[PDB]
Amino acid sequence: IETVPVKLKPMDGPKVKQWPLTEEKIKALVEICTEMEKEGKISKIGPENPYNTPVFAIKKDSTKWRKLVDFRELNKRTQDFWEVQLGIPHPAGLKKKKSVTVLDVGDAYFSVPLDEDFRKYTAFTIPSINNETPGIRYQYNVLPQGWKGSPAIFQSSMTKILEPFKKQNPDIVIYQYMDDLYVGSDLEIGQHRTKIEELRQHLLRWGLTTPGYELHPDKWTVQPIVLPEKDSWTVNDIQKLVGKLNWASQIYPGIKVRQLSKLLRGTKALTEVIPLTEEAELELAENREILKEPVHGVYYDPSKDLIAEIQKQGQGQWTYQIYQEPFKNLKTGKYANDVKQLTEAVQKITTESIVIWGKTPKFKLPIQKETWETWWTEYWQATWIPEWEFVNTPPLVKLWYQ
Amino acid sequence: PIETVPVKLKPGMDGPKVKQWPLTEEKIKALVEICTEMEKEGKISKIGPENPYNTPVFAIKKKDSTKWRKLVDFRELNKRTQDFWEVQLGIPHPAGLKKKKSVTVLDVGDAYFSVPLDEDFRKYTAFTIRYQYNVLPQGWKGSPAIFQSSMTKILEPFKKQNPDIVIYQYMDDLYVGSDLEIGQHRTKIEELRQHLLRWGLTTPDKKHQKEPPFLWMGYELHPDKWTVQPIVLPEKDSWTVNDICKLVGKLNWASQIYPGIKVRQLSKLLRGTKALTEVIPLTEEAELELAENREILKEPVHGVYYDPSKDLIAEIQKQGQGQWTYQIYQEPFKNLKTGKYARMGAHTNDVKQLTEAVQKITTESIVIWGKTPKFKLPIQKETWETWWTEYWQATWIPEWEFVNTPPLVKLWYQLEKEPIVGAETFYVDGAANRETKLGKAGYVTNRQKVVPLTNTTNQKTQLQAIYLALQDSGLEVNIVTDSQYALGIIQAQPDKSESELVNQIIEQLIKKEKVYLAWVPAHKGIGGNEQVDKLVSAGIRK
RNA sequence: CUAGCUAGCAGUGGCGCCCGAACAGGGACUUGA
Repeated sequence: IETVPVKLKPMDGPKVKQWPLTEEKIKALVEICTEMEKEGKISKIGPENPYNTPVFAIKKDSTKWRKLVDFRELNKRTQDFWEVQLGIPHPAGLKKKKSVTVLDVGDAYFSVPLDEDFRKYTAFTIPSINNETPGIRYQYNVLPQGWKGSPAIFQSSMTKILEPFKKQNPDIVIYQYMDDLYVGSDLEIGQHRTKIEELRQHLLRWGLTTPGYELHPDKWTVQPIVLPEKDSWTVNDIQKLVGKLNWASQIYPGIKVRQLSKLLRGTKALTEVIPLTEEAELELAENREILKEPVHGVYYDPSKDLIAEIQKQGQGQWTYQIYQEPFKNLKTGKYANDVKQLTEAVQKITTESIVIWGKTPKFKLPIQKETWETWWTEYWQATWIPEWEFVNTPPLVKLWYQ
Repeated sequence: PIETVPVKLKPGMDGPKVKQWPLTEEKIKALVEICTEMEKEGKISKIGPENPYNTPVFAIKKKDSTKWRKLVDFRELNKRTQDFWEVQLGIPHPAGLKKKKSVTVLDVGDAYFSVPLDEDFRKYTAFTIRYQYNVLPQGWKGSPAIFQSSMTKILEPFKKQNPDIVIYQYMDDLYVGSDLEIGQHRTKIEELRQHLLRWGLTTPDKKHQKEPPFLWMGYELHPDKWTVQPIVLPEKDSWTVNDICKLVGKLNWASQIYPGIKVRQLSKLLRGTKALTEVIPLTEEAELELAENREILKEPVHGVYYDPSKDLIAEIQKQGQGQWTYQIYQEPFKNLKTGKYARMGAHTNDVKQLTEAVQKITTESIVIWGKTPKFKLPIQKETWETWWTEYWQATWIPEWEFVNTPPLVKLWYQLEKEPIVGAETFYVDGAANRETKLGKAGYVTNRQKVVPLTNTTNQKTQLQAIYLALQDSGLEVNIVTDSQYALGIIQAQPDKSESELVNQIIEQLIKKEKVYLAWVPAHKGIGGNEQVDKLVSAGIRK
């Protein structure tokens, strides 16, 4: 081991608090931390360090209770190191594949030592129900999970160990964003699973236990904003469509209501039907054909930040939008208890964004802060944690879809 | 022989060079003797001519007037000292306590001084008059943290010896109990006393263990029950901000456990009060509120402990005026505790406040007990499901059921997601000026109206316009507007807010059985849109 | 070093008041309807 010296930006380490937990989780935390300390991965500490980092418990495919840390603040503060010193590339063929697979090798990170001057910035504590006991603090004497610097430094030995199989499977591509891994596979699903098992054995060769699961990017496309095609058109429908078109004009400059506005020159009732003239129908068909086409005049920038907006329609139907600048959408789609579906939806959207751009965007959820902070751990199943916030939404962007 | 904690100073700093204040000539001997007494015990080192530093000194005669004792202030060093982690940021609660048959408690005097200090850091104890505290001083920033950490690591082996027992520690007292007879309890207490004397602590055998209920933050910790300290109230007419603070703090300490406790009026009575001797005339509302609080307090009540085996229950009995309550019990009438949640966004509804209160109670139960019970809410399912399904957000709650305990909760009106036949179209709009504020607005039929205003904004102009329009319209109507503000506000389906304008809006809306609405742009020539724009812009646009 | 040569510390829980940091809208510079 040659621990690379970690040095935070010449900004102090975080001291965030810890939201309440449950005994059902505290028991699991204690029984896992016992072994973690027995195996020289951690050690008990006192108040000598002022720092502190959130901690929690989780529970697919098993009933175990793993854990991880919220290094969001830590990563946002120590970006430079892993962002510039030892960067990572981002291929593009993975999305053109048939199927993919995601792994998790946190155990591999749990088999390496770590510097001592940086452990103080890894203060992680567990709570005590009813404040009966002071915080049982600990320290990470090894590579932690969720810290994207650990993979940035381990990639060397990781690739050195991966050497054997990749030469035999050149068509396959690999990405190491975080504790999780990815694979490029443009072959049969059966062959995909056979090679996945082969790689699992290649990992077990060094004692790496790793028993949704897979995914397919080919089916992913943009959500075509489509208008209704009826034989009788009332006023209210035309008003809704005109509002939608005016709000969307910021995307497609080729949107006009000249032939339509004329029909509105007459302030009549709502249920009365009006025929769509050929000129009006011509302009409507032109706008429709323009919408289905993709975006023209946009791009992707890895230096700037990303946004991950979300909305809701009803009956468990949700939407999602991604963009760097306002109204510069890079992708859309569809996806259809109320918090479980939201959690899996954000997971799916972030996975899509990562396999496309290799970066985690910022989110905007339409809910209060305490409710999410409390109930997001229930159905969570991943090991990566992005940023987030909370916003109020008007009934205008909702018109992006039905 | 306990092990200390390595401690350093802030980046590139040292001890502050100061001159100790001049003092009297009668406490000096009375405090020099105290210093020599602390020295002889083997707790301080006197090395003056070496340390080039200094610290302040004080002579105090605090409560229990016996003599002028010593005090020191670290206000000049607490900031220079390197930062530390604040461990205890909360406190326990009587509601979250369990059933311990054999209860007890253990305190230690001068325990702060019963812990050594890192000799590299003991140099920063230049107590001139010089004396260098060989142990932890008083008024220190983190000393309680090291204290609790030492206590925890010392009891760790004791916990391993008898993990079945539970301990409730604190600053200096060790609240402990079990579910056995006396003999075994005293045997374990002597074992703990020996385990502690192994490191030099103190414990008598004549303290208060059954003489309780204890005196802890103003509580009554009975053996098989508990409650807050018996409280009283003044019986005069004048009310000064000092007496205010007093009674407010008292009734607040009482409200966290007692039901039917209202302070909103007395709280409102303080907004704007800044002087120190304001004899406020108690408004009739505050007078009757105090009378009712007294009546509720004229009879005592004893809280109940917690049982891990048996589950708990949550229930609410709303009182109105947008204020809420909540009761927690494991059995009928066995109320553990209660509280209050009445915080108001400018606009809000009933189910919103209900959701906020129930999620706050859930967080409280988690931080106290670590779970949530089956809630008992006075509202039927269809209302809540329709609400959270047709709302523009997501709101989830655990299992619960219905309660037939009037008053209840409901939506006093509804909106339609599709136009209706037979209704009348209403192209309405309203604007004003940033200088005159005499905006004109009204409505138009498929008959038009215009009404000037005073000191209003485009938002308020359109609001008052739709108000006056509804004042004359019939039952069914399909209206349209441009201001997303009012539309989005009405979509929340609120029944109470701050501005009385929206209150009259909803009042008039209630009577109207059916209604439809939507949004359209402005300055586009949509039916009556441009017409109303031109009609209202008269004399204010150019 | 706080108050008018004289008296002057901190923590805990609450009652509060002022400022700083975040959120949604309003008034001035630059682009489109």
